[PDB]
Amino acid sequence: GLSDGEWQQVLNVWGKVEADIAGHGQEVLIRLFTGHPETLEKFDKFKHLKTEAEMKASEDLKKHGTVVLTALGGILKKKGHHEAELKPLAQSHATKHKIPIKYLEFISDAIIHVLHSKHPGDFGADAQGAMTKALELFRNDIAAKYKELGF
Ligand SMILES: O=N[O-]
Repeated sequence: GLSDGEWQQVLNVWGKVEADIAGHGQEVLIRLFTGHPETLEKFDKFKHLKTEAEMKASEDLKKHGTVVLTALGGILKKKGHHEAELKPLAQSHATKHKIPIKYLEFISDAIIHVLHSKHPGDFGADAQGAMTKALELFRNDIAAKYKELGF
């Protein structure tokens, strides 16, 4: 889906995330939950987080942030050749977690937002184009498996 140039940008940007995977993960999930509270309802382990202060204080939210972004980082490093890596996540998110694809669009928007917020002026126009394309590629492939499943 992406040029070599663009994957190079993606993985350069991802270097920022890897310097603090838990901090980026936490902010991504906070941005997701605060912006779209219905998403929090999908996590019976975060459902108790009534306030953003409680979210910020939750070490388990940070932990999940690390899981989510580690899984994404793994995927991104495959530069689109990610069928094996994406399959179980499509299946778990459609069949077990019941996550509509729209919420994957929300978390993609949250990643772009967090990158800007944590790295203002350091996440260039090209970098945003490339990262956006990578996230859409990820979403588009998840969506194909959701359609296979009828979800
Ligand atoms: O936070 N997505 O598992």
